[PDB]
Amino acid sequence: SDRVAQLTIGNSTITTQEAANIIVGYGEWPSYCSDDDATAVDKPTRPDVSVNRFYTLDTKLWEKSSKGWYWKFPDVLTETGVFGQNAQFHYLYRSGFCIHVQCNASKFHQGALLVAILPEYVIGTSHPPYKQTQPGADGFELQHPYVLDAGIPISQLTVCPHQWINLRTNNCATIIVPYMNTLPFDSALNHCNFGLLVVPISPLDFDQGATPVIPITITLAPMCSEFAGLRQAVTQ
Amino acid sequence: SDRVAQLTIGNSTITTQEAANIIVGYGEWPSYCSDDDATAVDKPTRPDVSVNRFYTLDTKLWEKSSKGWYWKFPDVLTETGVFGQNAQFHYLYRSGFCIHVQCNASKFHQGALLVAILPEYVIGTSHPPYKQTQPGADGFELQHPYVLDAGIPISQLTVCPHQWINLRTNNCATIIVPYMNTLPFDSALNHCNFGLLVVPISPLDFDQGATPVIPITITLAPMCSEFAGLRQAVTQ
Amino acid sequence: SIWYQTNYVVPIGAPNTAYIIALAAAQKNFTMKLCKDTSHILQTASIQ
Amino acid sequence: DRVADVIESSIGDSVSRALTQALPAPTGQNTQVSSHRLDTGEVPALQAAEIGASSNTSDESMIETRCVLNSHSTAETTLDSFFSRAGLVGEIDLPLEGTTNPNGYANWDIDITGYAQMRRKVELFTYMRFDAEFTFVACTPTGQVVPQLLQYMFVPPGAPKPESRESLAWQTATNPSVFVKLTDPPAQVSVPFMSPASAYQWFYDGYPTFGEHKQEKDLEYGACPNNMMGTFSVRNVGSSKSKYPLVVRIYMRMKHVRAWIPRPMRNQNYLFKANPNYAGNSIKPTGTSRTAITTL
Amino acid sequence: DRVADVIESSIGDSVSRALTQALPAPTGQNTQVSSHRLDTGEVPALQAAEIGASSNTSDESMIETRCVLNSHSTAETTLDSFFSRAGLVGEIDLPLEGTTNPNGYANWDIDITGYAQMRRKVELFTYMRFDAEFTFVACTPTGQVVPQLLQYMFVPPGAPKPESRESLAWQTATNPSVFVKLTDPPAQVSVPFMSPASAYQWFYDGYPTFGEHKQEKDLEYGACPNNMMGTFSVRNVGSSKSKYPLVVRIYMRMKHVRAWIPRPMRNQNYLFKANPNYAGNSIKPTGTSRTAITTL
Amino acid sequence: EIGASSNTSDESMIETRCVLNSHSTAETTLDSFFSRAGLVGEIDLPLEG
Amino acid sequence: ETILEVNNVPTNATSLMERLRFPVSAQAGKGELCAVFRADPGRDGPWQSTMLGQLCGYYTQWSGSLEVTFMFTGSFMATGKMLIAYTPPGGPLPKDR
Ligand SMILES: CCCCCCCCCCCC(=O)O
Ligand SMILES: CCCCCCCCCCCC(=O)O
Ligand SMILES: [Ca+2]
Ligand SMILES: [Ca+2]
Ligand SMILES: [Ca+2]
Ligand SMILES: [Ca+2]
Ligand SMILES: [Ca+2]
Repeated sequence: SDRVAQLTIGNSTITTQEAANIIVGYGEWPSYCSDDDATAVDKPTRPDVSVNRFYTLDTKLWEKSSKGWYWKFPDVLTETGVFGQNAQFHYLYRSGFCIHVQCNASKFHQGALLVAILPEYVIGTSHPPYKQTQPGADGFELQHPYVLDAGIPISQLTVCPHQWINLRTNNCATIIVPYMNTLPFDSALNHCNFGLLVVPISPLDFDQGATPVIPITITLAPMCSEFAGLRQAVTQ
Repeated sequence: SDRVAQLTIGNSTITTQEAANIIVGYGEWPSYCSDDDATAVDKPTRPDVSVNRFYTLDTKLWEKSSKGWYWKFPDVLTETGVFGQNAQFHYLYRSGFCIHVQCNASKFHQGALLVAILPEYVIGTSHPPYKQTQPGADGFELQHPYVLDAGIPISQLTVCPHQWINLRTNNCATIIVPYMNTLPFDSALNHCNFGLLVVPISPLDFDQGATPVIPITITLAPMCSEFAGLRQAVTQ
Repeated sequence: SIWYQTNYVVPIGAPNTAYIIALAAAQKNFTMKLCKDTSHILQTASIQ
Repeated sequence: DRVADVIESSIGDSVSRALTQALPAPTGQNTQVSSHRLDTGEVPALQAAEIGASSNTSDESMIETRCVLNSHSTAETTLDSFFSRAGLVGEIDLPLEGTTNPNGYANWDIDITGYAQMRRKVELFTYMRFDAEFTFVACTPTGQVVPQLLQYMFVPPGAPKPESRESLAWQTATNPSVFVKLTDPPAQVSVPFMSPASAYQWFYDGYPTFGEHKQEKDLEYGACPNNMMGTFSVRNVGSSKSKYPLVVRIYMRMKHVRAWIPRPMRNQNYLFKANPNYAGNSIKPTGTSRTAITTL
Repeated sequence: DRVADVIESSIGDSVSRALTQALPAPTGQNTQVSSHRLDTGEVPALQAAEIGASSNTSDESMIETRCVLNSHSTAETTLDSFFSRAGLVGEIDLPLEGTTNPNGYANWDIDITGYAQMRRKVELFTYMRFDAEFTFVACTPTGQVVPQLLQYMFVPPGAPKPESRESLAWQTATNPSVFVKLTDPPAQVSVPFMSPASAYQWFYDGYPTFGEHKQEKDLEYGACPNNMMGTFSVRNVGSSKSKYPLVVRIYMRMKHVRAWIPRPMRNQNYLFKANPNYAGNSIKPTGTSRTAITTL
Repeated sequence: EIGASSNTSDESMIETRCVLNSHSTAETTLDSFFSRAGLVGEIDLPLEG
Repeated sequence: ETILEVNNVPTNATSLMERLRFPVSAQAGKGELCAVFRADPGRDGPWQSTMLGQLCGYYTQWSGSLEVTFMFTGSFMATGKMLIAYTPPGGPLPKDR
């Protein structure tokens, strides 16, 4: 009664039979803004179910050579579903997320995927492009996973909301994160509160013959969505 | 203290200095759906301020020969603002409206405009096109105003939520209408609960010299907006 | 931004063009913090 | 714990404001005595229909009236007291010779917009909920009462519709059928309000398909499936020929009526069924015309 | 009156769930006596980091431990007890000859990402709120103490920045300025947490412009205006030449510290200021390397 | 035209929310403003001139 | 409230007084744009004239809503209706009413 689990938000439901439990970012659930932490004088919009639902976006293929990938939440979801609209129509944004990275295989396969969250995920390279800093859907790929393309050791990434997908045990990870920023609200069109990294620490291996197509899908869901500063529709 | 007035919804505010008061459609304010009148088993979305706000769309030019125009509410607003999105993303729709048709002039001008609401506004002609039945923005024009292009006498239209804009007295009309349909919800993409008609009963006249540009603008605002059946985005 | 909802209607015998004046101020919930020298004006020549 | 905004927000009021209450009214209002009145500030007569309200001026404030006790009842001006009257709405023809209805059977579509008289009244409102009572008058094109036997069968939308004078569908194991002789009095039938919609819709300003609405498909604009009650079938109970030229006329009466939104009366001549299309090439005035507004 | 859905909906909870409470911890945990244990169902050692939790296994359940009273205090491993230590973060050069700072004045941009030592520590967290105390060590390139007078003036973002050794901006009628001789001890200054943001941001994953973000504008990615404290100006109080080669070094200490999100330490050598750019052509291991994982 | 600053408040203009202004107005006071050293005089006692 | 110089284009020194006023003629089309300006007080924009604006120059940061009243000076017979909008940060200058 610890491996099986179900997630129900909006009009979406997720299932699992090899889950390794749920982790709550820094032990805190997504809460709305207090009437003292906010400065935006105007009742925001809490569409709820229409935006606070599960969205299955991108999928990648794990290989015996894959380096790793990453995404930028605030931006990623935009342009898709009712959520994207509010993010583009409104100026101020606020919300927490429920991430579910699923990746199954057979009992004859082996591999270990580290799935962690990194707040204010800045990258280096002498300045990365917009297609690298905000690769919304379909994300981007790591070139130097050892330094997370930022100059920091990945061996010390577990110091953040993380979880592992060791094929020999579980087949999916689940994280819950509350809004994070030195401000009550902030436009997600140009600022990403954090990013998701998926890196194979244990190279996916398996004897020839077993289906080599090992996909890794990403499914997330907004929580306690609040938008303010209603204006014209914007894209970036 | 009866001519001056102010309407405040969402982040919009309307003003007037020659209003003739406000009329409430069939003496009833826009209310949400009861938990017994609804059959749609799923908590709808009440975005409120984000959609329940004032929208100034089309404008027309009144002339000494103008016949009249008309619009189809459910459809009209779609494709514009946050409202349009919910209408296109969701299947079921529900809402009441606050209409404000403004048209000013000088004390030396003369004219009388009848502004009424007509539920389930069907038209004839042996079958009108989609560009005539649902002329959303910029509406459509009446060819035979005497029969309202439906075969019914306009002399008997006052039997519905109406109001007059007699330039010699007022310069704007205001109507409030609750959801109207033999059902709790209904997709506004293909069905219009009603329509707005603006016909000059007293031909606009004025001696030469006075600014002949007499515009008539339309401004409406949704009320108690509720959407259900969240799905893929649709247009028609 | 400012737009014409309708039109500047005028009778026969009145100015065909008028003017408007804008007055600005802050609301009660207004508050300033910190401080510095003004950059809105700078003296070119020294006081005589 | 509460953002206050959530506490205040009235969002979720299933209760309508109303602001207008229905009161008893058996007898028309009774007039009361009224003396002269000469004063400033009081302008009963002066109104401003520019607001959209029917002048509330009363006789008394206009002329020195007397007292009258209105005994005149308003019971005949009610919904039931009005609509609840039998009327022609259907008419089927099962002749011996012709191209219309050979074979001996006939499938009539359930729609009443085929006859003026009735259609005029009903199209006064936008919505209407109610039960009805149908009567069937079967007879030959002359008025001849013939000793023939028939079978009226109701075919709900989605049920097998008879294809021949002897189609299997006439076994009517589930559907409701009625067998009567033309010698026996007309058929008496009670029909309940059957419709997915809470009330029948006279005017449907939209499309039932939800597709592209191409021009060739403008044949759907106005068609509401909530008014589609299926069809009505009738035939002679036999394997051979009818032997007689028959004509059935369907009459309807409404019981337990509930009308809602009221709209303007009909101004032009009806052309199509379930289509507000009018005679555009030749439109006539709502009423009679005169020679001068200053002459009778 | 209520749709029930509105009554249930918890939407609007400004209160965070928490589920984790901070407790007192002056002395490290004290170990307790532990005897042997041999049983099934109890697997203290067996864990599954695949969940994302640090093994909660305690010494006792692993080996027959004794009892120990940990008196070891954890007061020096606190935020203030750590960050609250003066360190080099700034350095200005006002030489007599050269192209760097002629004229006798110098406008330094307020940023501490210019020096390793300090930058390493601070970049451990994502956010940080606090006050600071700055000390100013002025001296010549040799260590020579000169009888020169200077004027340090703070120039907030939006305030007139001095353009010359005698610019009007030095009247400092509003701005805060400090006059000191190189003979007097260093300058002692206390600075409050000044920022529109509730806490300074070390990493800004976004753009401050909100425009097109063209390639030539990728110079903004990471730039957060909430860390822009304006500039710092310094010059000799005179109309003529300084007469001396000077070099000011700015040291900072933090008071009342409040750190939040923690991130991995720095792995590579810093290259630019306010830029996590690293030596991509030559990356080095986090630590020392060996010859074999089976040999020391 | 009367000579008074519009007393219209945010609430009567748009559907506002609730906010607790903690922003202090102690630095916008007289002393907190003027009480700052500044150049007002300057004398010159040169050898030559 | 102090006079806001929106129409700050003229600088003739003979036409510096019209910087305070504002033009509003009898257009003809639907949806004309009459004026546009920055919403920042302490900015070098039109808010330079306003007392509030000049004060800000002495402070680095601020907070609060802002009121701006518009008074029509035209003839009494002059009638009209106009839409004054405010596009929150992030929203580019609108091109349509
Ligand atoms: C069983 C008797 C039920 C009577 C319902 C008649 C409704 C006919 C209305 C037709 C209107 C239309 O099809 O658009
Ligand atoms: C008055 C002393 C205030 C100290 C604040 C220093 C903040 C510097 C951070 C620079 C980071 C950046 O610019 O992106
Ligand atoms: Ca993809
Ligand atoms: Ca993007
Ligand atoms: Ca138009
Ligand atoms: Ca349309
Ligand atoms: Ca004139």
